[PDB]
This record gives sequence, C-alpha cells and structure tokens, in this order.
Amino acid sequence: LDNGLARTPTMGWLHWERFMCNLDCQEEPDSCISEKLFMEMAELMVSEGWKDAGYEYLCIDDCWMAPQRDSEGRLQADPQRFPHGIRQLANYVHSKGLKLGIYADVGNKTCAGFPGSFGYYDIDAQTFADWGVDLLKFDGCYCDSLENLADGYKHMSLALNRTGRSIVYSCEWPLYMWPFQKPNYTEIRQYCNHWRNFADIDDSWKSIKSILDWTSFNQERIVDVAGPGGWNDPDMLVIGNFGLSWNQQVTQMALWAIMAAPLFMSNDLRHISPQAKALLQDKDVIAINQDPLGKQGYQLRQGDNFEVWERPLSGLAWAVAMINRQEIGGPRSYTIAVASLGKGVACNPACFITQLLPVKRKLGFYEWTSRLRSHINPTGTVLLQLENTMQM
Amino acid sequence: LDNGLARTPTMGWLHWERFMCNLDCQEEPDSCISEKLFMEMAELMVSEGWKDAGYEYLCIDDCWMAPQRDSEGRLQADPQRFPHGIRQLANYVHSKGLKLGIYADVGNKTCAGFPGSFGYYDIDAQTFADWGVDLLKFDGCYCDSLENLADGYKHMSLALNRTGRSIVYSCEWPLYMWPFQKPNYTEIRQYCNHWRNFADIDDSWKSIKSILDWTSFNQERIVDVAGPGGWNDPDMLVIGNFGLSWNQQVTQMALWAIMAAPLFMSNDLRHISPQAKALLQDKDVIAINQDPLGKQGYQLRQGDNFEVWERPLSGLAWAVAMINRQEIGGPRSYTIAVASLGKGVACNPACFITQLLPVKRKLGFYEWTSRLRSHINPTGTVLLQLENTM
Ligand SMILES: *[C@@H]1O[C@H](CO)[C@@H](O[C@@H]2O[C@H](CO)[C@@H](O[C@@H]3O[C@H](CO)[C@@H](O)[C@H](O[C@H]4O[C@H](CO)[C@@H](O)[C@H](O)[C@@H]4O)[C@@H]3O)[C@H](O)[C@H]2NC(C)=O)[C@H](O)[C@H]1NC(C)=O
Ligand SMILES: *[C@@H]1O[C@H](CO)[C@@H](O[C@@H]2O[C@H](CO)[C@@H](O[C@@H]3O[C@H](CO)[C@@H](O)[C@H](O[C@H]4O[C@H](CO)[C@@H](O)[C@H](O)[C@@H]4O)[C@@H]3O)[C@H](O)[C@H]2NC(C)=O)[C@H](O)[C@H]1NC(C)=O
Ligand SMILES: *[C@@H]1O[C@H](CO)[C@@H](O[C@@H]2O[C@H](CO)[C@@H](O)[C@H](O)[C@H]2NC(C)=O)[C@H](O)[C@H]1NC(C)=O
Ligand SMILES: *[C@@H]1O[C@H](CO)[C@@H](O)[C@H](O)[C@H]1NC(C)=O
Ligand SMILES: *[C@@H]1O[C@H](CO)[C@@H](O)[C@H](O)[C@H]1NC(C)=O
Ligand SMILES: CN1[C@H](CO)[C@H](O)[C@H](O)[C@H]1CO
Ligand SMILES: CN1[C@H](CO)[C@H](O)[C@H](O)[C@H]1CO
Repeated sequence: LDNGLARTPTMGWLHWERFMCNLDCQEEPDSCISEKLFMEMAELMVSEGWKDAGYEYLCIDDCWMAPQRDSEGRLQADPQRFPHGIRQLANYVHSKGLKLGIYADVGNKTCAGFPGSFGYYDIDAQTFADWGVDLLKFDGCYCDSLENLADGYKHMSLALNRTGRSIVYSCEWPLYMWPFQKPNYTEIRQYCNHWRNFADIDDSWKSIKSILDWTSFNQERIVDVAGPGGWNDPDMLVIGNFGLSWNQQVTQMALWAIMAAPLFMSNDLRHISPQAKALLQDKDVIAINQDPLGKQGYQLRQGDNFEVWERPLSGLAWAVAMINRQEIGGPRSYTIAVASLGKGVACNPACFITQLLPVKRKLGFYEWTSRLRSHINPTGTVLLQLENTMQM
Repeated sequence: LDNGLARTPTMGWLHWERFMCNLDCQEEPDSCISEKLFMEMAELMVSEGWKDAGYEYLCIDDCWMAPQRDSEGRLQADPQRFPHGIRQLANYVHSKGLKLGIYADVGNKTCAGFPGSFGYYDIDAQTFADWGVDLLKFDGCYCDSLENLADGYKHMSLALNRTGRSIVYSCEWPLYMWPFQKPNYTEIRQYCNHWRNFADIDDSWKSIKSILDWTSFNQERIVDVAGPGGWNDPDMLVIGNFGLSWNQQVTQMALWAIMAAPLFMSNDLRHISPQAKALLQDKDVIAINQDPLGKQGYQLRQGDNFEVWERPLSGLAWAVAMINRQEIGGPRSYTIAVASLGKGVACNPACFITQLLPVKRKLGFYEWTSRLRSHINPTGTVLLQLENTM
C-alpha cells in the first residue's frame, strides 16, 4: 500500500493472543478487554523501554465494541469497559508518544459477533480517523462471498485514504481467501500495508512450527511480494507468555526478523521475565527485522532435521538462521561453506560474522573458501549476521 | 517385585534422552557415551546436592557395549569409551555413595544393535552382579515372539535374584507387549520393580501430554497395581533441557510426583539452570513422589481444557494437581468444591492447603463446605498439598 506507511515492518503490541475476548470484568478484571488495560499497557510501553526499542503501535483487537451502533449508525466502544471512549484513549496513547491501533471486520459482524463494517466502510473509516486511530486491523469473518471480501478490503483501503489521516492498514484478506481460491498478492499489496496469510498463532511451539513450515512451503508465492509498504504477516510474537521454552522463543524472534514480519507482541507487559524482555528488545535483531532494504528472507536449505534460512540486508550484509528441528538429544553440530551463504556474495572476498542469538559473540573473519561450524540447541536457532568485507 | 528394593520410586539419572547413542568421541568428546561422562555426572550428583535430594542411581542406557562378547561369552564395555570397564566405574560410583545402573535387552540385540541377552540371561545377570551393578534396565527390541518376550523378562528376573545381589529390575515388558496383547500387570509386578508402559519421552511438551493422556486413559488398568516394590514408569524427567517452557517443566515435576513415577533425570548436570535445578530438587514435591504409602494418584476430572489429578498420601494428607491444557490466552480460573477432593475425606471437617507449585504459598484453612479457586497458567500445573485438620 502506497500511503507512505510501514516502510519497515510495523512494531507494536496487540492484545489478542494473550487476552482474547475476555468480557468478564467482574471476575477477571486484570485480563478483561477494557480501557484500563490499554492505558496501563501504554504506561509500561513507555516506562519499560518498549517504545525506545521501536514498539510504537498499541493495538486493540476484537471485543472492544458495544453490541450495536449508536443513533447515527456509528460504531461505539463498549460503555462499561470503555466508558471514556476511543478518542480519549487515543489522546492518552498519543500523549505517551505512541500510536493507537483498532480492529474491525469486513463482513456483517466481527469474528466475536460485534458490529461489522459492511455498509459502513466510509462511515467507519471517518469515525476511526476522527477518533485519532493510527492503525486498523481488518478481519474477515461473516463475509458472504469472495467478491464481497475483495470489494470490502479495497473499499476500506480507499475509505481510510479519503479521511486524509495516515492509518496503517492491516488486512486478513489472503487468509480468508484460501477456502475458495488462491490469493493474488499483487492486488493485496496494492491495497494493504500488511496481510495475514496463515492460521492464528497460539502459545505453542507446534504453532511456531506450523507457521514456519507453511511459510517455507509457500515461499515462492509470497517472499518477493513483500517489501517497503507491504509485508507478509505471520501473526503475533508470543514471547513472554507460557508455552515456549527459551530456545523456542529465540527461534520465533530470529525467524520473524528473517521474515521481515511485523512485530506485534501479544503478552502482558506487566508480568514478563527479564530474559523475554531482553530478547524482545534485542537491538541487533530488531535492526535485522527493520533493515531498510526491506527484502524478506527465505529458507535456503532443509534436511536431516536442520533448516537454514537467510535474509539479504542493506549494504551487502546478510542474516543467517540455523534451526535444529530434532526434538531429542543435545546441541547438534552443523557446518556450511560460507560461499553457500548470501548467494556467494556475503563472504566475497571475506565476511565478518557476528552471532546474535542465542548469545551475542563475534566469530571473526571468514574468507570466501572457509567453513562455518555451529552447534544448535533442539528447537533453538543460531542467528548470525554476516558483513561483507575486504579486510582480513 | 518383592526384592526389598524400590520401596519408594527409584530416583536417579539416566543418559538416554539427553545423550542418546553418541559414539563420536573424536569430534564430541564431552558428549559421547563414555566412562568420563558418567564420572562427571557422579561428581556433580554429589557436589550439586542431587544425592542429598534423593537422586541415587547413576544409570547407563544403551550404547555402552563393545560390538561383541568376550572370549568367555560375556558382555564387555566398549574398550575405547569405557577403558577401565564397568566394575571399576561401579567402584568409583560406590565410592561416592551412589549406585550404578546398566542396560541390556531381552532379545538378540539391543535397540541400537549391540549384543542382546537372549540365550545369555544367567551369564549376563551374574556378570552384572560381579561388576557391582545396582540396577538393570531391560529393553525389548529384537524379540521374535510374545512368548520369548515374557519368558525372557521372567528368566532375567529370576537370574538376578539367583545372583544374590540386590539389583533394581526395570522392565520394558508392557510397552513391547501392548501392540499385540493386553499386559497382565499382576504378573509384571511379580517380576519387575518398575515397568515402561508407553512410547519414549522426548524433549517436547507434545510427549508430556501424550504420556499423561495415555496414563489417564489407562488408569483403571495400571493405578492400583503400583505400590512399594513395583511402579509404573512414564519415562525420564526431561526438565533442564531445551524443549519445555518453565510451566511445562512444572507440569512434568508435579505430575510425576502424583503418578508415583520413578524420577530418572536425563539432562546435563554440567549445564543446568538454577531454576531447573531448584525445581528438580524441590524437597516438598520429592516428598510427595517418595511418600512411603506408595499409592499412585489418578485423574479425578477433566473438562473445559482443565484436568484435576490427586494422590492419597500417608497420614490423611493428599496431593492435588490442576493442569491447564488450553494453549492460548492467560492464567485461567478453576474452582472445585474441596468436598470433591480426596474422596470426600481430605477436608472433612477441614484441611490446611499449601500450594507447592509453581511457587510455595500457604493458602489457609478450608472447611468441608469450601471451594478452592486457582488461576492456572497455560500448559502449567498448580500442585497443592492438603492436610486434614483432625
Ligand atoms: C492516499 O493514496 C495516495 C495514492 O493512492 C497516497 O499518496 C501516494 O503515496 C505517497 C505519499 O507519501 C507518495 O509517495 C511519495 O511521493 C513523493 C513525490 O516525489 C516522493 O518524494 C516520496 O519519496 C519519499 O518517501 C518514500 C516513502 O513513501 C521513500 O521511499 C523515498 O525515499 C522518499 O523519502 C514518496 O515516493 C505517492 O507519490 C503518492 N501518490 C499519489 C499522490 O498519486 C496518499 O498518501 C494516501 N493518503 C493517505 C492519507 O493515506
Ligand atoms: C529373591 O526373591 C526372594 C523371594 O521373593 C526375596 O525374598 C524376599 O525378600 C523380602 C525383603 O528381603 C522379604 O520381605 C521382608 O520380609 C521380612 C520378614 O522377616 C520383613 O522383616 C521385612 O520387613 C522390612 O520392611 C519393614 C517394613 O515393612 C521394616 O521394618 C524393615 O526395613 C524390613 O527390612 C520385609 O517385609 C520377603 O519376605 C522375602 N520373601 C521370601 C519368600 O523370602 C529375596 O529378597 C530376593 N533376593 C534378591 C537378591 O533379590
Ligand atoms: C495375571 O497373573 C497372575 C499371576 O501370574 C494370576 O494370578 C494367579 O492366579 C493363580 C491361579 O488363578 C493363583 O494360584 C495365584 O495365587 C495368582 N497370583 C496372584 C499374585 O494373584 C492372574 O490370574 C492373572 N490374570 C489373568 C487375567 O490372567
Ligand atoms: C493480480 O492483480 C493485479 C491487479 O489487478 C493484476 O495486474 C494481475 O494481472 C493479477 N494477476 C493475475 C494472475 O490475475
Ligand atoms: C534370536 O535368534 C534366533 C536365531 O534366529 C531365534 O531362533 C530366536 O528366536 C531369537 N530370539 C528372540 C528372542 O528373538
Ligand atoms: C478471529 N480473529 C480474531 C478476532 O476475533 C483475531 O483478530 C484473529 O487474528 C482473527 C482471526 O484471524
Ligand atoms: C529404544 N530404547 C532406547 C535404548 O536403545 C532407550 O532405552 C529407550 O527408552 C528404549 C525404548 O523404550
């Protein structure tokens, strides 16, 4: 989408995976979807260094709406859980230096059953803009036809444009096309800043594996589509929650960097380990994800329960990720000729190699003919950065 | 098995899950299966508090053997990887106040292809006794009939007895029989100190779930046969390795205590986090596992992606575990009438309840009328101990 936005993948926080559609503020007040949750989350985004690291968008997902539109046919926030309204929330979020994301649905209802946007595309776009919304995630439930789906996504893109407000447009269009026909990603890219391709992540290594395997299986179809202004969205970061081991968290962070994924954390910033916070705030890995060239990486090799992925970076640099998919035993040795990496460009005539994950350590100069040897933990990833050089 | 051993579930360390059949001492000298690996583990078991916590059996799994028997037809350890031989390693381990476990196979080869014990059961038992072995894990590969399987497990049990040395006898008899015939656990218990029931564990939450689900599905057949001298073995503890989140590690420790499982760690004692060490050494949870009554716990309830398990303990106490199997969202609320716990006696007229996992915290007195409410992390477990006030 050519709106000047998302020139690097968008970074922020989105409530869905960790908080879902919890409406019971009486018995579960700390996890119900409420304006207080987002206000406190904004405070922590500032005070715990998230904003500084690049996480700028504080995003509301489904279940913020009142059950029905107001007298003027406009959407309203739930009166009990959002009594002060979205415009006041956005004012608060902006006063913290952050940006506010909201959610809506292309069809007659949101996936959780709340008012849908079909018939109100321009009204809803203008409403969000008046409120100060800076990002829209547009879901695909309750759409009567493929034609409705595509028309609605295009219409909402145009209607947001007409407001004159800069609004990141996050689409689930390709995901909801798969029951019927395969997506045309040139069109989607025309209308969307990023798009969900695959099933929702949950708090499990099984889910990470499913997402990565779908992505690498489909990579000839999606990798080259991505670039500044339009990204593939493999769904939220779930680091900091409950179901991933440390090595599985490292794998998610590394591979979302490789994939030029939007980085939307879905966790509870009020209750997050120092290890998870340091990984999510890792400056060198975020710099890979945010590389200005904006070319998505890919799976280079797979075999013997190993994977090698790589991503071309600005200035003849490359990121390389090695995944050990064997889920038994200990760290496994993996060796590769550096000439096989980065299309034989990364280390011609030499490269300086820095390991970034699981721990940061300089590995040194590797000439074009040399071999790189690593050990990778089960379900873990070694992430390396290669800097092309003439020196040594 | 009435040999006076395994009166509580055996506790120790077993190389297989973490170190497997790594024979490459040239390129991986610190991880290959060798005498040096077991000496290093023995030293740390003493110096890092594992033995004090109760972990006593340092166990060798498959791939210790030389490719062939010796001139006299006996098993021998690999001459390069075990240059001083098993008897000498057992001497060292005994000098640390520990016990040594070894591995053999009822069939013609071990699962990894080394010499099997079929046709050599008495020689092999006497060899192990002469070496000072304290425990035998007896695998089931390369056995061509259910009759040979059964007769081999019984024959080795008897041959061990006949040596006169006390040797814990760990069998895989049910696991290898189950595809073809339902095992008779009364008979198995007669011949074995503990027995593997289900597929090998690996370093994954998926494996833990599979083991728990098989155990609760089969619990009417296996729970009552367990007790002092004879335990169900749901396989190694893999806490401290790579594949489990903290809450999944908590779930494994809590449920292996509920199940009166043997506690064979398979990890790298040289490289283990302080938090994994503290969980594996948790005195209150080990005390539940090691409860002298030796009554195996069981699944009480399942529904809404929660499970409740409980275990009766000595002196009117009970342990209760609540598992959250929903793998999305946040800590999820579960409540249960305490009159539903411990068959209705745990908290009649009242009980004091202490949470042990994920953190220790006294919850207070609960009357017979009360309800217990808790939030359980996704894939995590809350483990409680209830003491009747009477
Ligand atoms: C509504 O839609 C219209 C188009 O459909 C959209 O305007 C388009 O997008 C951007 C607006 O920022 C324009 O692209 C810029 O064009 C100028 C003209 O030369 C360039 O100098 C700009 O380059 C800078 O920014 C780029 C990032 O966008 C960098 O890559 C670059 O290196 C420079 O730093 C940039 O290309 C584009 O020309 C228009 N197209 C039109 C007007 O036809 C508009 O923004 C949308 N409105 C809203 C509110 O979303
Ligand atoms: C070979 O097989 C035989 C037959 O199965 C086996 O003999 C059994 O040994 C056990 C333990 O040595 C005996 O059980 C003991 O019986 C005596 C009876 O005098 C009891 O005093 C023992 O009590 C122990 O536990 C008490 C609490 O329960 C404690 O006070 C104390 O710690 C006691 O040690 C215990 O119940 C069993 O009677 C015999 N059975 C027969 C038929 O002899 C033998 O051990 C096996 N040998 C080898 C080398 O495996
Ligand atoms: C399971 O095995 C046990 C022992 O092999 C059987 O129990 C024995 O049965 C005989 C005759 O019925 C008795 O004389 C023994 O005293 C029993 N031993 C014990 C320890 O109880 C049992 O019958 C077998 N069950 C099945 C279903 O085959
Ligand atoms: C996809 O859509 C774009 C824009 O409408 C169009 O130019 C392109 O030809 C389409 N691709 C196919 C295969 O139809
Ligand atoms: C071992 O091999 C012999 C020779 O083929 C065979 O007769 C015997 O049944 C085998 N034993 C087992 C337990 O498979
Ligand atoms: C079902 N919706 C949910 C809101 O109800 C989340 O936004 C999810 O990402 C989407 C499915 O893709
Ligand atoms: C295949 N063997 C392996 C040794 O080869 C491990 O002992 C495993 O526990 C058993 C199967 O249950």
